[PDB]
Amino acid sequence: DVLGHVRMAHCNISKATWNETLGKVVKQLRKHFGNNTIIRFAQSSGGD
Amino acid sequence: YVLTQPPSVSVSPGQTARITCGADNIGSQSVHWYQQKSPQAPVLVISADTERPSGIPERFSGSNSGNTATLTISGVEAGDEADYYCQVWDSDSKYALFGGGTRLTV
Amino acid sequence: TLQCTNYAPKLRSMMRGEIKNCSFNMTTELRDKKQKVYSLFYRLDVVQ
Amino acid sequence: VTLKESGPALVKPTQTLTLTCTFSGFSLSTNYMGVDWIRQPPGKALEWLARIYWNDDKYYSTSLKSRLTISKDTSKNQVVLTMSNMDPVDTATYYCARVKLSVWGVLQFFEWSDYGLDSWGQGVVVTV
Amino acid sequence: INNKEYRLINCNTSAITQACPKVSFEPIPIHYCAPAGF
Ligand SMILES: *[C@@H]1O[C@H](CO)[C@@H](O[C@@H]2O[C@H](CO)[C@@H](O[C@@H]3O[C@H](CO)[C@@H](O)[C@H](O[C@H]4O[C@H](CO)[C@@H](O)[C@H](O)[C@@H]4O)[C@@H]3O)[C@H](O)[C@H]2NC(C)=O)[C@H](O)[C@H]1NC(C)=O
Ligand SMILES: *[C@@H]1O[C@H](CO)[C@@H](O)[C@H](O)[C@H]1NC(C)=O
Ligand SMILES: *[C@@H]1O[C@H](CO)[C@@H](O)[C@H](O)[C@H]1NC(C)=O
Ligand SMILES: *[C@@H]1O[C@H](CO)[C@@H](O)[C@H](O)[C@H]1NC(C)=O
Ligand SMILES: *[C@@H]1O[C@H](CO)[C@@H](O)[C@H](O)[C@H]1NC(C)=O
Ligand SMILES: *[C@@H]1O[C@H](CO)[C@@H](O)[C@H](O)[C@H]1NC(C)=O
Ligand SMILES: *[C@@H]1O[C@H](CO)[C@@H](O)[C@H](O)[C@H]1NC(C)=O
Repeated sequence: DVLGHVRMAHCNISKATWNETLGKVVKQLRKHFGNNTIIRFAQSSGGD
Repeated sequence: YVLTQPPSVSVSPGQTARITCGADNIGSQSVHWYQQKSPQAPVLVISADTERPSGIPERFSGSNSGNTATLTISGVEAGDEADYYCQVWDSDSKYALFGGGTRLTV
Repeated sequence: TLQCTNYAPKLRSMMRGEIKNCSFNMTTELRDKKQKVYSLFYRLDVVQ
Repeated sequence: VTLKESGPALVKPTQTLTLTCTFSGFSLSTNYMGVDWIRQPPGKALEWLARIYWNDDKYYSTSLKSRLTISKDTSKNQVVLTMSNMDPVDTATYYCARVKLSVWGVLQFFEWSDYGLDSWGQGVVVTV
Repeated sequence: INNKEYRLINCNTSAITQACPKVSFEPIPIHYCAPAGF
């Protein structure tokens, strides 16, 4: 039995911390791809 | 999906009245019940089949299963008779569907 | 083979139909007996 | 939780009806409560018209999709219902009411239940 | 369990393995010997 309400499992990640971390990753990627390129992050493709 | 209510329930003073609200698979949706006396907005009497809002007498109770939702009102007095309505919010179609009303008679 | 229905028909939350209430015979300590077991499974574990 | 309707008492055929409902004790886009409109023609059962949620979602009855429009203004603490092509058959008492939602989980996951209309306004009577 | 119905006592604990009839249980003296360095 499930007591109480049925709820969805989930993770909470702070937006500001993630945004700063990702920006740092972008800067380091630019060091390998160029200062005039565009770096885009996207969802994983379909699969299992 | 149509909510079908009886046109009336006639009871003796103090006898329990059973006001039904049928629809296909009504037991899969929450049914709200409202009580209208004077030509004024109704008061909510049953919330999500089993919850009695604060301020409502213990005479009001109900259940919902299968093809029938039921409002059970025990201890009916002259002060209870009213036109009772069932309402359901259908998330599948994203709208509220209302029944035709049932008039209680003492 | 399991016979399954949705655990909460009423629920309209994102977790709708993810948990199913399944019935099956399974086994007992003695070879000659069977029982009826009701349990909940997640949609991801159960295939129609 | 008080709601108060206002609008014209006399409507000419083909005239657009405008109804404004003022809220007191709650506000939209702050709390998670919504507001809707219901009409009751004289001697008839209640007919649901349309609903607006706290998150700017808007829903209409399938019978009035071509005639009914609703809007919200949270600086005024007002909701406006309009109906085109008013007909004599549209004579009714019009009510606004608060749609109270019981929230137990994450709003992003629609973890709430429709509690019903616990607080109603007094309404206005519109004759076409 | 409750001509009466019964079960074997091991059915409530674990599966039981039958000893091979060819295997004798008579004790045989075992001598213990130290490894080199001991
Ligand atoms: C990640 O962050 C989100 C916020 O973005 C956060 O969601 C919050 O979850 C809690 C529960 O874990 C929610 O708390 C509710 O808040 C309302 C406020 O009105 C209370 O009334 C609720 O409890 C009462 O009502 C229930 C009705 O059934 C009763 O059962 C209960 O006993 C109380 O009477 C409850 O406290 C909160 O509203 C959300 N917030 C949002 C914005 O959705 C989430 O939990 C975070 N997760 C993690 C892992 O950090
Ligand atoms: C599964 O459905 C049966 C139907 O009779 C019910 O008795 C049982 O309690 C349900 N399972 C759970 C975990 O509630
Ligand atoms: C995770 O939990 C800690 C408390 O243990 C809290 O301080 C922190 O803010 C939480 N993180 C998020 C993203 O909510
Ligand atoms: C936060 O994200 C926005 C894009 O939504 C971006 O423009 C901004 O620079 C980011 N901030 C940092 C500190 O990386
Ligand atoms: C980007 O510019 C910096 C100077 O600000 C330079 O040191 C760096 O090498 C440049 N990166 C690339 C990939 O050209
Ligand atoms: C369990 O076995 C009985 C055997 O008579 C069968 O009738 C029943 O349907 C089985 N249960 C399920 C869930 O298949
Ligand atoms: C079955 O096993 C338990 C221990 O797991 C024991 O306590 C119990 O007495 C056993 N049943 C009988 C009938 O002895």
